[PDB]
Amino acid sequence: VHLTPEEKSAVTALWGKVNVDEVGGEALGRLLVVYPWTQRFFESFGDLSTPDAVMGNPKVKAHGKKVLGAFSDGLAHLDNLKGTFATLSELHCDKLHVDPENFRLLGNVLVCVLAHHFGKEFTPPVQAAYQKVVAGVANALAHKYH
Amino acid sequence: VHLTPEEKSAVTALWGKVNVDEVGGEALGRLLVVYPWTQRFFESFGDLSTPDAVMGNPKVKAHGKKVLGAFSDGLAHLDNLKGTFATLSELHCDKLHVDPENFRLLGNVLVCVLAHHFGKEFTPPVQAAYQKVVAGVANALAHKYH
Amino acid sequence: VLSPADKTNVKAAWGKVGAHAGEYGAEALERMFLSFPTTKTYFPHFDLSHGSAQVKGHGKKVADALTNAVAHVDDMPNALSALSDLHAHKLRVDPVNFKLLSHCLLVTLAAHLPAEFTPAVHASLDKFLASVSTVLTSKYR
Amino acid sequence: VLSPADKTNVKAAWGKVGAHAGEYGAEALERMFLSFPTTKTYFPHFDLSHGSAQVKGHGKKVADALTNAVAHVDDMPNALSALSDLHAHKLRVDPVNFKLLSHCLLVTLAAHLPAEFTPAVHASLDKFLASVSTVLTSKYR
Ligand code: HEM
Ligand code: HEM
Ligand code: HEM
Ligand code: HEM
Repeated sequence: VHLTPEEKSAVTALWGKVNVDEVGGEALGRLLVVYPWTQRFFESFGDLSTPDAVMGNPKVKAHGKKVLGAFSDGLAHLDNLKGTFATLSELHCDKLHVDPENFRLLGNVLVCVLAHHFGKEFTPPVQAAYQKVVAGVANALAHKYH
Repeated sequence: VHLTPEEKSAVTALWGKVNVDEVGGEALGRLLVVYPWTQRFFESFGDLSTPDAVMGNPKVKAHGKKVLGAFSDGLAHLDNLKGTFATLSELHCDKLHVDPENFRLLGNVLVCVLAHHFGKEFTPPVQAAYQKVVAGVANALAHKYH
Repeated sequence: VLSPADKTNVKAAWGKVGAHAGEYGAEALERMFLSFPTTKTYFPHFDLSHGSAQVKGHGKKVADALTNAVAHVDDMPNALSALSDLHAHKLRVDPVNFKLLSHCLLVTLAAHLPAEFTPAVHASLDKFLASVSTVLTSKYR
Repeated sequence: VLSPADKTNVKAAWGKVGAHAGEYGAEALERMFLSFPTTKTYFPHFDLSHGSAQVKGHGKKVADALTNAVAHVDDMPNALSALSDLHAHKLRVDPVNFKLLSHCLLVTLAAHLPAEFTPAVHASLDKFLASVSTVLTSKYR
């Protein structure tokens, strides 16, 4: 959607070294802890009282694995990003009724998590790149509405 | 963009009884008073210290007359709304560098002004209609970016 | 923050409401459900027609609350702390909605009190409703 | 609001920074200008290259400020009221920007203190930086 050669590759560069069974769950988890009102959407998952309860929830990390799947996916289809999420758009839009601002939120915490594991490999030029991806991914899901 | 028959006409219905040399200036004025940070963009207009200074500024109300012109305009081209503002988009986007959230703001205060003069003629069904227009008008200007 | 003038203007205009407060309350509610449909999700069991007494009745419930908050202005985190738990911890309402109810609450006051709705007043009620929202979402920040 | 634990966690982690505070400050600044380019409009005269001493230097200016606010936590509207006038009334900065600097400030603290950045801490620094922003935009509400 704008990624220039290096960015294009740089983004994909890290993504390979990404422990798929960790990051997904950790991102979905922190979101529920830092922004409490998003818990309203996941009653069925059970106990989300203490931050540990959240982080130690099988369903939470099991579902989180599905969210990164969506990024890995759209990350491979930057051209038609505004159409890869067409269904998840309709879903989160008129099925679950989630305010779009919330998409922005999850986008940023993912950044926090990536920067968490890749310590010093996560440079400003990298963050800047990933910020664009994250932005398109969110912009896509809200497309159903507008 | 969604206006159903009655809405379509209802919107245009009021718009005719709209004193063009008042509303434009009154809406551009209130915006500067209620949301102070928007003054940063209009240094050249002069004194905008007191709410009276704002409301009593020839340039303010003279420019405000141009803003309603843009609405009257796009109000007549609901089909291709996302193309009528193409230039104003490029302008406010990479020329003036205005954050889009700010388009939403001016949209709402216009509503307050219309409801102010049409007192009881401004019914909920009407407000609901105008809210959609305003939304598209804003969504259009930000299109340049995304 | 609410400087002195602010809380001063607020009183006068909200004073000018009086018995209408209940009516204006329901009007506000109605305007919201209609303009921003997404908000109806929080009131499933409700009858949302035009006359609806639930709305007419819940319209007064909210009105009274604002009145009380206008009263105990110099201390809202105490006067409203009962509603905070409800709206924040029990119901878990998306913060953004509070923004939409404030807008419609202003749209109504400027259709019935065009004599009072001046840039100076308009600016004060916004700051006021702004605070009241923060207070209600208190356990999110 | 900042419950007790909050202000407690904040201290520990911000304590774990120390001499790095200045460094982290500049890093945050750089990360912002790069990711959200629109923000560069407020620093025209500036040299924004990688080494830039203005940035390196302004990076400490901001760091110290946060430190001070960490200190006088139980009273920020007083300790920061000088900056409020500057950022709000003199410079008139768009509120949204403050959101962008907070995000980058967190991205940095989790790349240098992965041992400290836990969900519980992460959650506290957000509430904190949140307040500090409100304080700085004070004369807008
Ligand atoms: C870019 C961000 C997001 C992505 C990529 C994403 C992706 C997904 C995916 C793939 C599913 C599962 C769909 C399926 O298996 O058919 C899902 C379901 C769902 N998402 Fe997320 N989501 C996003 C943001 C959010 C946000 C912010 C919320 C709201 C707090 C949310 C709430 C939900 C809910 C409630 C479901 C249903 C879960 C269930 O009962 O299985 N999502 N999401
Ligand atoms: C839907 C909302 C808006 C519409 C329809 C609109 C329309 C216009 C129009 C028609 C012009 C004059 C262009 C010309 O004469 O060639 C203009 C200029 C401008 N607008 Fe607005 N505008 C909108 C929102 C805003 C907002 C929210 C800001 C930012 C606070 C803004 C800042 C400006 C500035 C600084 C100029 C340059 C004025 C000058 O020096 O002549 N506008 N706008
Ligand atoms: C101006 C801000 C608000 C005030 C002053 C306010 C006030 C009230 C009051 C007085 C009640 C309590 C009735 C009782 O004691 O049972 C109430 C209930 C409730 N409010 Fe609000 N409210 C506000 C904003 C909102 C918003 C933005 C929403 C979401 C769209 C909302 C959703 C509800 C719901 C669903 C209930 C429970 C209704 C029931 O089942 O009885 N409120 N509110
Ligand atoms: C974490 C929140 C922030 C804090 C703690 C903060 C702190 C500071 C400090 C300490 C100074 C004062 C230096 C002096 O005394 O001359 C300053 C100046 C300034 N800040 Fe910030 N700031 C914050 C957010 C922002 C944001 C979001 C922007 C806008 C992108 C911004 C733009 C500026 C500008 C342009 C100056 C003037 C620089 C000059 O010409 O000397 N600040 N800030």
